[PDB]
Amino acid sequence: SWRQKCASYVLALRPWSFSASLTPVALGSALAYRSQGVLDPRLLVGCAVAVLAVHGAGNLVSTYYDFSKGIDVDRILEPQDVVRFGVFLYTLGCVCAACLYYLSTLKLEHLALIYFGGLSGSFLYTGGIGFKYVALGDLIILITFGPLAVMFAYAVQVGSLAIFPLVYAIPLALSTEAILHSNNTRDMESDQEAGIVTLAILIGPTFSYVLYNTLLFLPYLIFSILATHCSISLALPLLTIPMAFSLERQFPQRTAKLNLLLGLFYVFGIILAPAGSLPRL
Amino acid sequence: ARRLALEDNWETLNDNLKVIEKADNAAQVKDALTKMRAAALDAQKATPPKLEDKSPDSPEMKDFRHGFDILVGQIDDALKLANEGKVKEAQAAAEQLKTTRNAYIQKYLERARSTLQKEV
Amino acid sequence: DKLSRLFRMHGLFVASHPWEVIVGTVTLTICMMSMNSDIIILTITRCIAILYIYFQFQNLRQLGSRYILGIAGLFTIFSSFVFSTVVIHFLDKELTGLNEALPFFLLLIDLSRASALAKFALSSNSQDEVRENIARGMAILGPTFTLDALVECLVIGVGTMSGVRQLEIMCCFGCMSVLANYFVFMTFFPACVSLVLELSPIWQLSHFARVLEEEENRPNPVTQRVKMIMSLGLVLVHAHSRWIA
Amino acid sequence: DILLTQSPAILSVSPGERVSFSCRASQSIGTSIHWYQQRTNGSPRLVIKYASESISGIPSRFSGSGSGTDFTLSINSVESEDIADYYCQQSNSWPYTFGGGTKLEI
Amino acid sequence: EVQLQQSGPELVKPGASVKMSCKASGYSFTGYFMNWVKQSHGKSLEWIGRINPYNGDTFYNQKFKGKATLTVDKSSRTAHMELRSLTSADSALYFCVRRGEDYGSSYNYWGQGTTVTV
Ligand SMILES: CC(C)CCC[C@@H](C)[C@H]1CC[C@H]2[C@H]3CC=C4C[C@@H](OC(=O)CCC(=O)O)CC[C@]4(C)[C@H]3CC[C@]12C
Ligand SMILES: CC(C)CCC[C@@H](C)[C@H]1CC[C@H]2[C@H]3CC=C4C[C@@H](OC(=O)CCC(=O)O)CC[C@]4(C)[C@H]3CC[C@]12C
Ligand SMILES: CC(C)CCC[C@@H](C)[C@H]1CC[C@H]2[C@H]3CC=C4C[C@@H](OC(=O)CCC(=O)O)CC[C@]4(C)[C@H]3CC[C@]12C
Ligand SMILES: CC(C)CCC[C@@H](C)[C@H]1CC[C@H]2[C@H]3CC=C4C[C@@H](OC(=O)CCC(=O)O)CC[C@]4(C)[C@H]3CC[C@]12C
Ligand SMILES: CC(C)CCC[C@@H](C)[C@H]1CC[C@H]2[C@H]3CC=C4C[C@@H](OC(=O)CCC(=O)O)CC[C@]4(C)[C@H]3CC[C@]12C
Ligand SMILES: CC(C)CCC[C@@H](C)[C@H]1CC[C@H]2[C@H]3CC=C4C[C@@H](OC(=O)CCC(=O)O)CC[C@]4(C)[C@H]3CC[C@]12C
Repeated sequence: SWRQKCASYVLALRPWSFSASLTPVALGSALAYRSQGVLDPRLLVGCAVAVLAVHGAGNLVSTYYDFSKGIDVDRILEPQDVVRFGVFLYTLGCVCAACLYYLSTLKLEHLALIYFGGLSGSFLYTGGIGFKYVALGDLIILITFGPLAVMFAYAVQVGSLAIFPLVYAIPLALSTEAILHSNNTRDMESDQEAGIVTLAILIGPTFSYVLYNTLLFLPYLIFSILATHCSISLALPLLTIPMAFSLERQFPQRTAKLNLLLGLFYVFGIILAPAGSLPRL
Repeated sequence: ARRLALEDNWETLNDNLKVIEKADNAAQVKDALTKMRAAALDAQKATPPKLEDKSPDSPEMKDFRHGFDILVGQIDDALKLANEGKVKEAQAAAEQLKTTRNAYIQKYLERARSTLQKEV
Repeated sequence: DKLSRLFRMHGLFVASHPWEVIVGTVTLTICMMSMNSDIIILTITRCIAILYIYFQFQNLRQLGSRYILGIAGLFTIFSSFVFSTVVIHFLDKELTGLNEALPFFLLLIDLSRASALAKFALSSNSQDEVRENIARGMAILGPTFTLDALVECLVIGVGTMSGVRQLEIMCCFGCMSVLANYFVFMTFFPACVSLVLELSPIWQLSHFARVLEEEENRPNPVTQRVKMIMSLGLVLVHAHSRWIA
Repeated sequence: DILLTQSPAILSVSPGERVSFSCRASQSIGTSIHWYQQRTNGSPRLVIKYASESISGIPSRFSGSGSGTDFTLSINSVESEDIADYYCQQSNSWPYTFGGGTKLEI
Repeated sequence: EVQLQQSGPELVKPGASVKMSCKASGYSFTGYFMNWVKQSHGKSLEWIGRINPYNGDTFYNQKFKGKATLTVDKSSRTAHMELRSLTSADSALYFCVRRGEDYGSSYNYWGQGTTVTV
């Protein structure tokens, strides 16, 4: 039944999935709403599914690397069920993108450029980097997946491309990196004994701690700047600083929850912003 | 800070164990064992992450306190023994401290820290 | 199993007659040029720089054989020559500055797959054996490299229809670089390898190769399927955007 | 190495009568059990996957039950084609460990 | 229709090495694992290990880590096992077993046995 394959479907997710895939889309649509004043639900759902599907396909590209050793769901898995699901997810993504073209007023070339350059660019280098350096390749993915999802959603919504969504989507990329780094630090010794290398293993424990703290606290500086210099109504994400201090004092579920709340308040900040008070908006 | 603090404490404690076992002169023995006692009393105020949901007057907590009392007792014994310059008996007592830490305190603190990591 | 036979045929037929294929292809290149001296300067500069970064980033003489470096150099010369001649002679001379980061990086990248075939070839002992080894190396490395080149050419290709001029030019150079690399790797790289190994037998890399080549060289099965779907999608985008738009 | 145990070693029955085996694990293994049937001079063939779910090509008289640690297979009515050895396998934690095996008798 | 055709009997001497073949046929050979099972005298099954046919990344049971080495031949659709340093306690059947087609199946397709005799 469906519940017996929900375990198969949870294989393509990670603790940083909701944030990295679904927060950008909401931000992008909020920016599109602020810029133009008309939002479309159909395109919003389409962008959400397309970005989530592509991210899932990439997670399965990584999941397949856990068959080298018995790292491994309440069933027997083997390397056909992963391949089939990867193909199905990516095909779903492409069908969604085709639907978005048909519904939206964006040019096919720009849509293809974003969707096959940015979102699906991970597949071009990942695969044949080995099983050891799968975690190191993830940083570059999560740096270049956060902003591109925002802009993809924004462009599809409005009908023309723009540069500023990449600038507005820095905090989300940083907080997502903090989640990934935190989860890497959590599995330091296991990865060390297994032969896997991550950033936390390479830089050491104290540098991983300072890097964690940097990646956690940069968003709040960016929100304070963007508050005091552009629009005061954007200052909501500073309200969750007690949680950030609690996280810093207790050093990934709580980090993931923090990111979720940061993202929510950042979207509520963007929506409530006055008309004309935001750069290029 | 607590995770890294506990791990640094534990690692440096282990390093000091290596020092006392491979020490020659009584002076380094003395200052090392005073550092051990200092690390122990710094680790006393560190609460076990297993015992956060329950009250700080639990039987498991009392076992932990009795354990630590025995640790400081053994260290103090090693101090008063090594003050004159008895090294072999100090190393023997230190090894017995290694047995009892591995019996109780290591078994506690290792699985203790793991829960904190799970939380973050 | 179907494609491997065809690539094995190609590898064998190229490696069997090295000189005739290499002179024929060089003739074809210079014919394409002449029919329609800065080429040498750009070839040399580009070659030295690319070969030097590869020479550095890869650990010098880690295996204990310089033939690999010689073969890598002879690959780089031809790749850079074939790229440079088109850039200088045909496209635009004045527009070749500061946006040669992509072609510069793609060749660094494509050098590994050229070195692989050299490692396949060097483990031989006899002349018929080295020809067979080149054939098997080609049969193994052909399909994957073809797919990689195709998808890269189509992605960077769709980059050339954006509207932003700088992107159009950079992407155009990217596509030319990929096609030059693939053309050189297929046509007259194995001829060069075969000829170098024929005209010169102290090549001892048998056991490591014959245990690890058919295991360590294997890509990720998910990536390959996604690349095939990307390829198909981009072919539809290109067809529509160029003919129906 | 989860130790799986089984409780008649040899089990005598009569045609028509209901039979019941038991595969008592050494750990909570969920619904991860598989009951194989091996006749004289052959390869084992699957009967009940995951302690409940039936298999296509098996007669309907074969049914399983139970969860957690204690499992059970049952045959409604035995014939001359149900005289074999039955092994329970767990697929929960590597390495997979088969049971001792229960033989039947007329 | 999947069928796993396995090699015939093997009468051998002590201390030697032995190679077995299980020619897989009727499906995409490179998709599923190729497990191996030992049935000793007394009829008590034991799990040896697996091998991913695409890469070749094996994964053994700890007991059989030293004296069982699984190899694969993608060209001819054949999975191999090499037993080394044989003793009196290696006279046993060896099955090559594979999981079902759909997700959530258990090990349906078994071989036929290679009756090794030390
Ligand atoms: C992201 C990648 C895969 C690029 C997308 C591929 C497109 C080139 C394809 C996908 C859907 C196609 C079709 C979208 C809808 C139709 C309507 C059709 O005419 C109709 O009015 C019938 C529609 C209906 O009412 O059912 C003519 C072709 C056309 C324009 C097609 C044009 C080409 C399209 C856009
Ligand atoms: C992106 C595309 C265009 C590249 C994919 C095609 C080539 C890399 C390969 C695949 C099979 C090849 C072979 C197809 C058949 C011919 C003829 C064939 O016959 C001969 O020339 C000699 C006689 C003999 O074969 O014995 C030998 C191989 C050859 C040259 C090859 C030509 C190049 C081909 C088409
Ligand atoms: C180039 C123009 C002028 C002539 C048109 C010919 C093409 C329509 C055909 C000829 C041979 C074809 C194939 C050449 C080799 C293959 C490999 C094939 O399978 C793989 O990539 C195997 C991957 C793996 O084993 O992991 C995918 C399609 C592809 C790229 C095909 C692409 C389309 C090609 C170039
Ligand atoms: C189907 C197989 C053989 C894969 C390869 C297809 C590509 C060779 C094609 C698809 C669309 C092509 C074009 C994309 C845009 C560029 C830049 C554009 O501007 C120039 O280069 C002008 C100067 C010149 O004449 O070369 C003209 C076409 C060109 C060269 C083409 C480059 C090669 C592309 C990517
Ligand atoms: C292989 C990697 C390490 C280096 C390759 C990166 C480039 C392929 C990409 C990254 C971001 C890109 C863009 C950076 C910002 C500019 C300015 C931007 O704004 C304009 O100049 C407006 C022009 C106009 O529309 O009139 C247009 C895109 C452009 C040229 C792009 C050029 C190509 C860039 C550098
Ligand atoms: C950039 C794209 C189009 C990449 C696709 C790869 C092809 C450009 C390659 C694959 C097979 C190659 C070769 C096919 C066979 C020959 C052998 C050789 O023919 C002879 O002169 C031999 C004469 C004889 O022996 O009788 C000259 C090069 C040529 C045409 C090669 C030309 C380039 C080819 C077509």
